[PDB]
Formats: sequence, C-alpha cells, structure tokens
Amino acid sequence: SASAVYVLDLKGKVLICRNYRGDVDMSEVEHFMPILMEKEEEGMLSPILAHGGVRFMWIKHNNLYLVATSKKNACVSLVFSFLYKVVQVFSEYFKELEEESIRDNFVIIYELLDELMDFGYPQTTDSKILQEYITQEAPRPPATVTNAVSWRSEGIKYRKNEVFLDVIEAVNLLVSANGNVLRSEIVGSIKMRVFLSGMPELRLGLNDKVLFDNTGRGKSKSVELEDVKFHQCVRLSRFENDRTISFIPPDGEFELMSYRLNTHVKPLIWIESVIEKHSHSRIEYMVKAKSQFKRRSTANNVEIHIPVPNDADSPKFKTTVGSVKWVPENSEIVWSVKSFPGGKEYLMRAHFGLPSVEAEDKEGKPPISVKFEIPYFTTSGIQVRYLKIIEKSGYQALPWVRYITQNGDYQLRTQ
Amino acid sequence: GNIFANLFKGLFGKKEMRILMVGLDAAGKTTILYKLKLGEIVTTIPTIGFNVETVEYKNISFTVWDVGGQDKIRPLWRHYFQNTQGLIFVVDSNDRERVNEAREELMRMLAEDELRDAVLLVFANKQDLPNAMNAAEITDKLGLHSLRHRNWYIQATCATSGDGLYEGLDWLSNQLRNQK
Amino acid sequence: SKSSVIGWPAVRERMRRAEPAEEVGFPVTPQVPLRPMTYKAAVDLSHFLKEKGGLEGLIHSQRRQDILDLWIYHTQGYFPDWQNYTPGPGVRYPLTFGWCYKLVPVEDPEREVLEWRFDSRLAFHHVARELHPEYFK
Amino acid sequence: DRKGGSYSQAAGSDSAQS
Ligand SMILES: Nc1nc2c(ncn2[C@@H]2O[C@H](COP(=O)(O)OP(=O)(O)OP(=O)(O)O)[C@@H](O)[C@H]2O)c(=O)[nH]1
Ligand SMILES: [Mg+2]
Repeated sequence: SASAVYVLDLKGKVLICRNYRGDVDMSEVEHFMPILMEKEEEGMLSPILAHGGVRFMWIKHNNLYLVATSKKNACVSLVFSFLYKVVQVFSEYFKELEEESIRDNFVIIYELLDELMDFGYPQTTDSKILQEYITQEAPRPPATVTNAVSWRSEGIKYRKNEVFLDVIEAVNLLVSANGNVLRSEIVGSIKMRVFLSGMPELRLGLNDKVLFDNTGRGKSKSVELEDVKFHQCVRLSRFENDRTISFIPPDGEFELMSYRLNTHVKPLIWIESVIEKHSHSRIEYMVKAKSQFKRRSTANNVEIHIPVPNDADSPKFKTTVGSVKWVPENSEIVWSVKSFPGGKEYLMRAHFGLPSVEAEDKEGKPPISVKFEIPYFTTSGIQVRYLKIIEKSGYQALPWVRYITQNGDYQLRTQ
Repeated sequence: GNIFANLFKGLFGKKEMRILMVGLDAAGKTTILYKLKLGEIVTTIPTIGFNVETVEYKNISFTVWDVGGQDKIRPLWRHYFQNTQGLIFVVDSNDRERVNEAREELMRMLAEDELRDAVLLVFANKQDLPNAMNAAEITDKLGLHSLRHRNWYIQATCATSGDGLYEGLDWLSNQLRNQK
Repeated sequence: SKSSVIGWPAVRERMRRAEPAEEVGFPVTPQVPLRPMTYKAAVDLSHFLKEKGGLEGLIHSQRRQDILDLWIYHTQGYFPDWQNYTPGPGVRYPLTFGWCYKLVPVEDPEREVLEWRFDSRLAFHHVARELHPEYFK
Repeated sequence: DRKGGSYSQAAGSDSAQS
C-alpha cells in the first residue's frame, strides 16, 4: 500500500517521484535523508524508515534509494516486491542503473511508473510484456496482459527452436574457525533461455527423489531438493498433484525453478590456512588448498581470498600454483588460480611486514571466501531427464542445457 | 633483464650497509658516534631522543643511529628495529650496578623475533679507567657465547683516545660483506 | 554397434567375476546426450543380450545389475533407471516397457535367489505397468 | 565452446517410465 514511489540519489535529491494515492505529502522526502543519516550514525538504520505517521520503506540501489512512502498499515513485503519488480524492469529497459539514465529516460520512465502501479496496487510487471506497450523510441495493450498467460507473448516465431538451459550450482559452506562446517547448503538454479516459435508448453522432467519414489524407482541417484521454487509459468497445481512440472517457457532468459537442499558431503575445496602473525614484527600465511572434488572436473578461475592485515605492507607470497596478489583496496590476499584440477594441492607461504606502532582500534577477522567455479560438475547429482516441448502446430525442438558448478556463500571462518 | 648497470656500480663500490647505536646512558655511545663521524670527543647533553648519523669508510656508508639509555627511551628501541640490518651494543664497564641493567636490556632486545639478521656488536666503552674489565670478563659476565645464532664480537674502544674503532669497523664490514 | 559388441564380452566377464551375493563426484561427458532408455532401445538391448548370451540364466545380483547399468549408460547415454524389476516375492517383471529381461526364482523376496530370464512378452505386454499401475502413473 | 561446461541436449520425457 505505497503512497508515493520515488527514486532518490546519493546526495538526497529525488531523481524522480510518482505519487500513487496522494495521502503522503511530497515534502516528506526531504526528511528521509536526515532520518537515514541519523539511523546510520547510531546503528539503527533500517530499510524501512518512519517519519512520524509516514513510513519510508525502500531498498538501496546501485546509485539511488528507491524509497516508497506510505502512511497506512501497508504490506511491507508487497512494497519490497514492487520495488524489486521496478528495479528488474529498469535493468531490462536500461542497461545501467545510475543517475545517467534517470535524467535521460524520464519520458519513458514516467510512463512506465504510471503503467506499473495504479493507486498503489501494481498490475503489470513483465518487462517483455511491458515492452510492447511502453517504448522510448502507442498501440493497444497486448492481449497477454488481459489473458491468463502474462509471461509468454503469443505469435512469437523463430527460424529455429533452440532452448538453452543453465543448471548453475551454488556451493555455499559456512566453515567455523574450529575447522568444522556449520552451514553447508547447495541452492540449485535452473535458468533457461527459451527461443522457440509459438507458445510451447514445456514439460520439465528430472530425476527427483520424490518422483522416483512415486514411480517406484527410488533406488538410483536422485536429487533431494528440500525446497523447490517454481517460476510464474510453472503450474503450482500440477507440481502439487504428481510432481508434474508443466509450464509455458517465456521468450528470453528466465529462472524456471530454484532448488535448495542441504549438502552433507565434504567441501569441494578444503583450505588449511595458518596465521604466524608476530607481535608488530611480521606475519606468516601458511595457506594450503586441497581440492576434494573429482579429478575429472577442473575448477576454472579459482580465487581463494585470504584476508591479510589491513596495515600490512611490503608483503611477499611464496606459493606453488597460481598467482597471488594483494589488493590494498580490499585488504586481503587474492589466491587466484586459473585452472585447478580436481585433487590438486596448492601451498602458499605469505610473509608481510607490520608497523611498530599498534593500531588504534581493532579491525576484525573477515572470513576467507573461495571463488572456485568448476564447470560440467553437478555436486547435487541432479540430471535432467526430459523436456516435453509440445506445440499445437507441431515442431521438432532442440533443447539444450549445461551444468555449471560454482561457489556461493563458501566462506571459511578465520582464527 | 639486464644487470650491466649493477655490475658497473659494483665495480667501484655499491654496498653501503647499516648500523645501530644502542646501550645504556652515559656509555660513550654519543662520543663514540662523534669520533666515528668526526674524530673528536664532543661533549653532548644526555640523548633524550635519538641521534642519526652516517660514516663513510671502506666504500660502505655505515649509518649509525644513536639510541639513549634513558628509562623512558629504553622501550623505544623497537622503533628502530624495523628496516634495521645491524646493531651495536655499548657496554658500561665503569658502572658495576648498571652492568646488570645493561645486560638485561641487551637480553630483552636480543629476544625479539624481528631482529634476527642483526649480528652482535659489543663495544667496550669507557676503556680509560683501571676499573674497566678486559674483552673476556665483560663477555663472560654478559654471556655473549650463549647467544645462539648470534655473531657477536667484543671490541674495546677508548672514548678519549679512539683506539680500536678501526678494528671494530673492519670486523663489522667483514661480518656484513662476504666478498673480496 | 561395434562399441556395444566390444563392451558386451567385458561386461559379461565382469558380471561373472562378481559374486551373486573411492572417487567422489559425478562427472558428465561433454556434449554426451543423457536421457532415459526407450522401449525400442530396451528391446534391442534385450535382443542383443539374448543373442550374445551371458545375461539369460545368470544369477541376479545388485553388483552385476549396477555394473551392467553403468556400462549401458557409458556406451549409450541411457540413465541407469530403466533396469528396474517389480517387487517380489516371485517373478519380477521389468519396470520399463520393452525390456525383454526379467528375474525369476531359482530355488522374504530379498533372500530369494533370482536369475535373469529372457521374456519376449515383456516388450509387448506391460506386466510391470499392470502389476503396479500407480508406479506407472 | 563455452566456459562453465559445454551445453548438452536434453531428452523429451522419461522414456523408461512410459
Ligand atoms: N672522560 C671520559 N668520559 C667518558 C669516556 N667514555 C664514556 N664517557 C662518559 O660517557 C658519556 C658519553 O655521553 P654522550 O657521548 O653524550 O652519549 P651517550 O654515551 O649515549 O650518553 P647519553 O647521551 O646520556 O645516552 C660522557 O658524558 C662521559 O662522561 C671516556 O673515555 N672518557
Ligand atoms: Mg648519546
């Protein structure tokens, strides 16, 4: 129940404002900046502000804060969803999200803001559907918005019917300083770029554990996805009935399903780091990386970030494989490895100086995060079984998909 | 890469080296530094802070950083321990009561993991009174032979006369430089 | 299939060596298609096994079945899920339609000795589907 | 070629489940 959706800037200036109900005065935006400054300076800053009887709930963008003022007991989740949809629409329409496009795309920005939400209730949020009625370079609105299928425009025709899938894995490990992993969860991400002719009804089928148990084949390798979040095109009723994933893919790249299940296996990359930091004399970084993944998979672009001292200077790196560079901007040692074959072991011996004068305040111990990305390796073991592409006209589709294994929240707690 | 310029510089002398001047107050450290740099016994007030100078001998710039022996300046020797290659210890054989304090200070300064490449340089200062010990009694009392991984050398230098300064400089050059 | 013919003798020898009663990860061949075994493919595989021998009358074992499924997946890209038998006790029919192989008693269904037996009626009659309509959807 | 694993063709349905 937002009252006025406005876009701020880094200096407190409102780049663009669009009131939807008019119950909140436009002058309340000026007090948002002082309120945010006071909250940040006292540790009480939150995404949802409160200027008397008006609440300023907004998120932080790349360069401006999309604060949406409200007065009644409006749904905070609804406001956040509307802000996320607006950000996604802006990203789809404008390649950059900064002040350079706010002051240059006002003619289309105002129209998009007016069409997106009326009276504080959003009605259209699909960038592909919205691009057929609001352009910066007007016909009647498309029937897709009025029709039930609001995520697949009818009449799309292509020379070929090729759909590219992307089974991107997210290996997140929360390893404590004692050496044990506390939060070790892998979140799947099935992103597909559907490019076909017409409005095909995709019938996604994988080796799900529940599906295998229902069919009676609960004995082979099945992915045990604890949480499965289907897209808007995916029919919730069909999935709830008999695990049938039937939905119409959209035109372009979109996220169909987002699996999320816990992982009880050993980490793909094991980092054994030591800190022989002398008392204002020197420091030693005996960091050893052990690859627990399969030898057939190579972790391309392996970047194990080792947090070095903030005031360290004149550092020396004695490693074995991969270039080690210290970035003063980040205040950490970037153990960058181009190719990391499975089962490899890289040993590094850091050595940096330290000023004689002790620091005035503590700096903390940021966790060590690895950036391993091993392609063609599915940690969860989930493999796509079938993709039922059915069209009324009748055509031979050529579906494709690739499995990518990367590191998500794979941080290692320091000592 | 090419190292022709480095070879040309080394053909006529390129190494300079460094040195440290630490010890108890009134131990002849300032007078020793003045004699090494100038060659005269200059009377100076107690070193509240520190004195930094350089000595040119044998084509090596022997930079000397005098450090006072004051109680408020005794724990300040760690400031000069950074980017330090040498260390010279000035003993006070004329102060029997201060000999233990000087030995304790030397042991504390020698028990640091950062100052490891600095070889020992014991200078017998105030070598003009009959109460001054020899070059072995002072070392035996200080236990210089028990300093593992430390290259120490005891040399007796007279502040008023200046004898033994050349021998100490030659020993320091031989310990620092390992060439012909 | 020259590759299938070559792998049949080695697969049969490995199955015979394994009695009737280390590397982590799931590598995937780049560009190798992966899909469930088809009824026609299952029928062709059953016919080839019957002609070459080594599968009809062999003692059914978990290790031998797993090795055969792995070899079939390696040589054809078929998922090792179509080689399922109906629950016992008694004669177990193939779960996937078109399979000509079935398990029959040779003497709790788990302790009963079972052996692979060729059955051409399996490729035409959905015995597994009829026995377990719920499992067939 | 493509970084992150080469794209592989997908099936149409579970042919082994009828
Ligand atoms: N007359 C005489 N006095 C000496 C001799 N050797 C050491 N001293 C005494 O040692 C003191 C040396 O002080 P400085 O040269 O100013 O520097 P320092 O040795 O670091 O002493 P502080 O400045 O107090 O730390 C003099 O004041 C002398 O009293 C010596 O050979 N003859
Ligand atoms: Mg002095």
